Amino acid sequence: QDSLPDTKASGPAHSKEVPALTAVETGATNPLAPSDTVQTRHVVQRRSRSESTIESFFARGACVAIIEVDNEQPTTRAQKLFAMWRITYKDTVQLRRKLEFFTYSRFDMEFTFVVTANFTNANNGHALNQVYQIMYIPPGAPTPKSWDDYTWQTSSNPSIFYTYGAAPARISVPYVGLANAYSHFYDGFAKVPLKTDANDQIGDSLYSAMTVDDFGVLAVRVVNDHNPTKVTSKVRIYMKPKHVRVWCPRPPRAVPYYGPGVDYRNNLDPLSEKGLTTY
Amino acid sequence: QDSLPDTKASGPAHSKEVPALTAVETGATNPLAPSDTVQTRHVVQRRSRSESTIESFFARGACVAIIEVDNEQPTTRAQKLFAMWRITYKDTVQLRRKLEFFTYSRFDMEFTFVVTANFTNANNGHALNQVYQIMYIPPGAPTPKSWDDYTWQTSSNPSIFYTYGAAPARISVPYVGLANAYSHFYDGFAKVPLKTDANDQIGDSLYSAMTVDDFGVLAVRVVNDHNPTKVTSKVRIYMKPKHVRVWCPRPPRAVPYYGPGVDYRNNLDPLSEKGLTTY
Amino acid sequence: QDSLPDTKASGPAHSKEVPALTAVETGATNPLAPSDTVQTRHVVQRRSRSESTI
Amino acid sequence: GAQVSSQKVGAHENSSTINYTTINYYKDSASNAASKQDYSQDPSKFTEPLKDVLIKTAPALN
Amino acid sequence: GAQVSSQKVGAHENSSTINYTTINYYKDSASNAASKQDYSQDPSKFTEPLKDVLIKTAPALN
Amino acid sequence: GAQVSSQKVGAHENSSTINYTTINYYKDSASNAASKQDYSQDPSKFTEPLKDVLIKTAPALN
Amino acid sequence: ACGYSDRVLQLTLGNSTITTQEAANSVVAYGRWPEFIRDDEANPVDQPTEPDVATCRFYTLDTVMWGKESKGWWWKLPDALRDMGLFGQNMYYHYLGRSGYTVHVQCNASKFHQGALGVFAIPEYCLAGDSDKQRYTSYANANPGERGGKFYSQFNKDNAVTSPKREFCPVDYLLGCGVLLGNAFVYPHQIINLRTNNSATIVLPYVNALAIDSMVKHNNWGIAILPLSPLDFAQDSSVEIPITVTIAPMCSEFNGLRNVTAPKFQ
Amino acid sequence: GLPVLNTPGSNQYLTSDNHQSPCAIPEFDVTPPIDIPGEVKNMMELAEIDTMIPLNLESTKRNTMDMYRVTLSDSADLSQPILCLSLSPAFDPRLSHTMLGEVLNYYTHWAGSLKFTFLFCGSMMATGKILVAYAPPGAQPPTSRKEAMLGTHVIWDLGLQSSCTMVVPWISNVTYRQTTQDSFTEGGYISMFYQTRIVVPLSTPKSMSMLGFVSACNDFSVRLLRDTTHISQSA
Amino acid sequence: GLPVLNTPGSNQYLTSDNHQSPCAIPEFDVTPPIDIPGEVKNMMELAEIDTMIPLNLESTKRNTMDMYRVTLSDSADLSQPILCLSLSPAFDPRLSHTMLGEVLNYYTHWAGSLKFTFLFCGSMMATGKILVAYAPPGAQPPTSRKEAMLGTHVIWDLGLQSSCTMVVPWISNVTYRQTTQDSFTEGGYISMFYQTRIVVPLSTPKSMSMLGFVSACNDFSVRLLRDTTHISQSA
Amino acid sequence: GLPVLNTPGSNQYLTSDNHQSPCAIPEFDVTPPIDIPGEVKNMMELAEIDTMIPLNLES
Amino acid sequence: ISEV
Amino acid sequence: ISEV
Amino acid sequence: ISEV
Ligand SMILES: CCOC(=O)c1ccc(OCCCCC2CCN(c3ccc(C)nn3)CC2)cc1
Ligand SMILES: CCOC(=O)c1ccc(OCCCCC2CCN(c3ccc(C)nn3)CC2)cc1
Ligand SMILES: *C(=O)CCCCCCCCCCCCC
Ligand SMILES: *C(=O)CCCCCCCCCCCCC
Ligand SMILES: *C(=O)CCCCCCCCCCCCC
Repeated sequence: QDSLPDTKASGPAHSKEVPALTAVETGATNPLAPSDTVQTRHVVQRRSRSESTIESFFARGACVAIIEVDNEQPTTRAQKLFAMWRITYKDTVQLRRKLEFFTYSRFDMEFTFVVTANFTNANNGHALNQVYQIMYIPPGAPTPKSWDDYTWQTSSNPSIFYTYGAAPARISVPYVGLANAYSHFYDGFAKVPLKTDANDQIGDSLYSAMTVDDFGVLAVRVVNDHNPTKVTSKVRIYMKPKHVRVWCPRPPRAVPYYGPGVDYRNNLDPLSEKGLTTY
Repeated sequence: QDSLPDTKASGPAHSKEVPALTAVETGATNPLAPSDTVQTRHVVQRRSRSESTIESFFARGACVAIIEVDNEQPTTRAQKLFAMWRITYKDTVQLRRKLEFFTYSRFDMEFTFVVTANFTNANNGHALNQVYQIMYIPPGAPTPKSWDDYTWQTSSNPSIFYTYGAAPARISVPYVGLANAYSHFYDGFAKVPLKTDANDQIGDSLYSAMTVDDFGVLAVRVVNDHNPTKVTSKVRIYMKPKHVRVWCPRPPRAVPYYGPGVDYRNNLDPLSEKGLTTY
Repeated sequence: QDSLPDTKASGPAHSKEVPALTAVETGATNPLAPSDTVQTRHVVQRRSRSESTI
Repeated sequence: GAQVSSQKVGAHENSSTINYTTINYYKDSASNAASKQDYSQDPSKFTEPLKDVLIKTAPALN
Repeated sequence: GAQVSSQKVGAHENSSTINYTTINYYKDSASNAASKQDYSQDPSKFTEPLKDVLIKTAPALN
Repeated sequence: GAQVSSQKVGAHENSSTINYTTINYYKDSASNAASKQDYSQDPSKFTEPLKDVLIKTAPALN
Repeated sequence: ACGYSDRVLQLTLGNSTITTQEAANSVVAYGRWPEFIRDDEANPVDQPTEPDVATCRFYTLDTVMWGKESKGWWWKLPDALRDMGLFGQNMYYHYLGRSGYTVHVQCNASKFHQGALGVFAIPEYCLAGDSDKQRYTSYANANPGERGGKFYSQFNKDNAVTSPKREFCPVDYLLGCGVLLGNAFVYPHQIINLRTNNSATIVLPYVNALAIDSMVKHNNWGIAILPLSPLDFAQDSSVEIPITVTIAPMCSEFNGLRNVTAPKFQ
Repeated sequence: GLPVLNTPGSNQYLTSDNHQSPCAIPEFDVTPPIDIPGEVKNMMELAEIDTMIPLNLESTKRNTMDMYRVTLSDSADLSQPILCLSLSPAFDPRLSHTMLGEVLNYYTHWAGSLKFTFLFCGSMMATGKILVAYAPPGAQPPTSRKEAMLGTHVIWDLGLQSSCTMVVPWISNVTYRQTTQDSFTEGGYISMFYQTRIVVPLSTPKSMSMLGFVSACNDFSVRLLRDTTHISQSA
Repeated sequence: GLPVLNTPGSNQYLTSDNHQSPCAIPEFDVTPPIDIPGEVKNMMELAEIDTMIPLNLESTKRNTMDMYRVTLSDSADLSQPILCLSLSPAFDPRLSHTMLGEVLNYYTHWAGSLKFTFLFCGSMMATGKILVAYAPPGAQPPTSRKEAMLGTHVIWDLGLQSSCTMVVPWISNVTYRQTTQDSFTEGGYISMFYQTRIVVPLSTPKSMSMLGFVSACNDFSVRLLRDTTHISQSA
Repeated sequence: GLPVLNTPGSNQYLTSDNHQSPCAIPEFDVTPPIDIPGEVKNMMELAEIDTMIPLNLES
Repeated sequence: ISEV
Repeated sequence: ISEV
Repeated sequence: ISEV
């Protein structure tokens, strides 16, 4: 059982006990039930809060990134033969808002990858099935300059080899934070300006930002040598927090996000017009 | 439990015991802890060395080879209708450097094969799905001269038949060394020049090299008869050492590799410029 | 266990027993071991014929 | 290593307690599914952080 | 032939010891996965190869 | 019907007897895999087919 | 008790005894003393030869001089001992030979001299070569015998393609092998720092991927001596002091006897 | 090879599923938890915390600090309502952005009792009696105190205890109402009237603010998780 | 045919996985192990071995034997630092290529105490007192002995025991620092000063080398395996 | 439907493998063995039989 | 088994 | 089972 | 089983 408390039968009152009166100045919410202010019957309650538990609230795979990668003739100008994405829940808004009801969190993370592709041009022959390499590059590790250079050797970095058309790829990541919990909010700086500094840029930092690389990047490429005809592909990344714990509740975001911090820019008017005495 | 030792609470000292002084000439590293030189508090330690165990350090599939094989009309000039690769961890640098922290090793080996293909030319019709044959030819066994000659009959040699588009192929190999451990380094020769030899080539040998064929070759071919249009394929081989044991630690490679031995050629300048009294 | 027989330690000999001499005419292969003709040490043998079974 | 638990049965077929079985296949707990058997708690640390917590029928301020 | 071991649980779900199950499918041990249950050892053969190993509070050379 | 046997462990992981499990899925034994647990025998029927088998230290012909 | 010390040692093997009044304790490589091949690790089946006192005694090699420009010296084992008395004869008369070693490096000076020798015992000390040609150092060049070889401050590539020298070019800060010298301390070692000690004493076990091997084809241990800190004295800009290496085989055993191996060192 | 047969659903991906998958960083040494203050086990805990209602969403007052302030006055027209509001916790503009309204907007269905608490922010010399009420759905939404009296109500007397709480009891036909607007699952009407009037002495402000708060009772629950309309994102 | 349903992740290949697979050489007679000296069970063992620091990376000294030699002198300017260094074990050029720096460069995160050991390679007639120090991050990096004295430090007296060990205690805000450079996870500053000065007699060299060594204490650990930047490969 | 996940190696064919497969001729009445003389259990038995060496391979 |  |  |  996990059902909510039953309603007690409550009758008329004429007393010095006054549950209906209080003083919110104290910081407290008045703990009242229907039977404190109206006559109630006995109700055997069967409803439960099973679906609003922290795990149940976040137990859903959310889209956090759309990485685009091309497979085509390596010409000689800025191309997309490989791509890189900094791992984050902040390029999207929906999961970001959910996680931000709380100041701190701690959880394991499940990543699922949906890969779609298509022919870019009207026609030059076709393409044999593609295998994709999704490589995780943790901070410090050599990042690729070329779609087939030595870093893709991946001897120590974890890589996924996904075959197009196969069931979407899936892996799990442990809790990997440098702290005891993930900070969804950090009121501070990574550096402090000191009176003895040479230029006053030595100590300059972004407000709220912590480490420069956060958690590293996912480097994505098509392992296939190019067909004559170009194939364009998109890798959609779905993120789900599992085995979740959260601390210190916060008011939800009420105005549109403006970048990785708490900054607002416009549409600062969230509430509609409604007359004071209008239902 | 596998956590590291706790920090002991340590207070002030005025004694004839001097942990801070030593003599490195002995060959020994001074076994000191923070509490031997500064006042410490009690810390219940929960950190562990789980991820830096020998198995965990090598527990990753590393790219050791890219074998290219063509499927096309058998014309009459040097082609790629089949290919051969000498099994080694030395055509690549990343895993080679990791294995070489140690002089000797002993392990089982897991091989995973990623196969990708593409159309070589603008267009002549298309190609039905290809099956690949990866055959192991141990030293002594007949090597193929032709993509479909009798050796591919593979009656005793182990072969893998891989279907394009299927999950990447995977097999395991036992510890197969002629010795009790694999030698990552061999300071010797396979032959000795004797005073009574006819030419002084009879006894000539490569320094550090042991057997001529080491562990044999992987012969790769497309089993399919050629389509009208050419299909080019690449087989990427990922190697993982499992059930690992290692002996006698070594300094890591500091300058670029120059072939299968310890020879260096250039970029012999690994270290940056930094001033003596600069942080 | 399926390992092959150990090598026995065998020392010098001056005897009327002659394992080294035989007569193949009989149809038989001479059942000799290294210790029948040379001095041998004790070897604990771990090798096996697992891969050459039918 | 099989783990067996009772399902909270919503719509009951016309056919009592029903169970489901779970087995972990991986050494790393991060790989595990979510148990979804989550215990709850009192809201008081949020709804009533008062040093002297008072009873609702008494005057809040005295 | 099932083998059952405890997981070292890192991030704990809001729901104690959790287990995982292993079964070997093949006769050749080379085919087996890695147990990753690895015991450690003292560094002394490297950090202290001295014939007379001395105690850190005493003079290294005497 | 599960059948459990010890593996002859070659390269030992840094982590004793390890086992593997077998189950036959088919009624016809021809469908079964190979046990590869094969007993050996004496070569004598080939190396020594003699009616009077003699001992190696004695004269072969007497 | 009585008056004993970390600095004063007597080593006795066979008819030879070494004394030292200024040692810095002594090292047993990897915590393992030399030992004979056990029956359950045995591979050649023939009864071994164990020459004992006739081979397991101290052989002193030719002295080298340490001066302000000395970049370093190296030796290989068993090679440095190939011509040493009955040890050498046993090595060349048998296909197989295993042996451990006690290495005693000697270098005294005065309380007013200065400098520090890094003494390193390296398992499988493969050295780098001369050329564009890889793994091309000749056997005769790879094996200097008692003489040993030297280190260089830099890589001079043997250019003469047409009639190649086929020699090693061991660069000092790269430990002659493509790695950084400062990490050579993960190998069994001692330092002869002249204000502290006259000598170094390292006990080496047989180390190999096999219980026994060919001593003529393969060296087991390399001895590298590099000046970590340069020799200096008073103000005399051209100081020179001797370094003497004395080595003893230990628990030596040989298998596979036949006619003598005569290698060609020309 | 165990004989298997692939059932429908095979190789699909459901956002709502619950399965195991390979760990990309094996044997990783995880940082242990510490006892951080303020842990939450259920979203419903947040909805039980009183948060202040934007009761005044008139043209110049909305999206301003004054949206939270209802003016009470000693010269107010006593016949008129002080405020009128629909019981639509996730949809009504005054309720939808409260912490309650926000949690409910991530769900499709709500059930349970609610409680409204009002705070008198006038001077201590100010006195008054106010009637606050709740009419279950089905009839004419109250325009007079006379009609409002007839439903669930509390007569609040202003005094040392500064605040009053009216509980809106769960009175519904369906077992769960919808979080969106819908006449089939409508919750009724909340209204406020002066029972007597605000009376002040001289040298005292004749006008003042009333602040209002909403929170869920312990019988309240929600179900069918969904995306909120309260956040979105441009191309 | 057992009814099965293919979950997401099916048919993928993860480099980090741990599974069984068919043996390509069945019933192979494996060579048994022998007891080889020098076995390693954990990479952290190698990081606990003292290795010599390239402390001197000046223009003509780097990539030379002299990069390991710091000159101490009886006529040195006593006000100046002998050496200054950042506590960045895997990133700082003097530390990154030591055996410690090398093992840490295959990992993303490090934690634990470190110990620095210095060797006096002067003549026996040479004497001196040296102050070696460690300043945890957050303030001005020390330029004077006066400032350095205030943090963690050891006053080393030269004498028969030739070497001195300063332990850098684990003093961090985060539970694990990064192996790359980052102000958020910075470790602080190591500096050295003369406490008195090197004093020699006549006929004695007035100048000499100091060698330095680094190793990890038994509380040190690393995590999140990664590829090193210390090796690479051309097309 | 038991939730399953296809690992690498799936659908490959290894010449060296050891697996079960359907019997194409079910319930077939197999001829019993008889005790034939000369049975071999290991190839090494054949290598232990003396065979004559072609010692003279001159032109 | 571990039936809860 | 039939564990041999 | 062999539960460790
Ligand atoms: C920047 C703000 O957001 C955060 O604070 C925040 C906090 C925690 C988050 O969790 C992600 C941390 C893990 C980072 C990566 C670790 C490994 N990953 C892998 C690894 C290998 C593969 C093949 N595929 N994915 C993918 C995720 C993500 C973001
Ligand atoms: C040359 C330097 O490197 C080594 O010393 C060294 C040491 C050990 C190594 O392990 C490989 C030894 C096994 C060789 C092969 C044995 C069988 N292999 C097979 C066999 C069959 C199939 C179908 N696919 N692969 C692939 C590997 C590889 C290299
Ligand atoms: C506890 O699990 C003992 C009972 C095991 C029953 C059979 C399990 C079959 C599935 C094996 C899982 C292997 C995962 C690597
Ligand atoms: C020990 O394993 C006895 C319990 C077996 C439980 C059922 C196992 C089902 C998987 C069979 C594996 C067959 C591998 C060839
Ligand atoms: C003996 O086998 C009893 C134990 C059975 C354990 C579960 C087996 C699951 C596999 C069923 C095989 C069905 C083959 C037609």
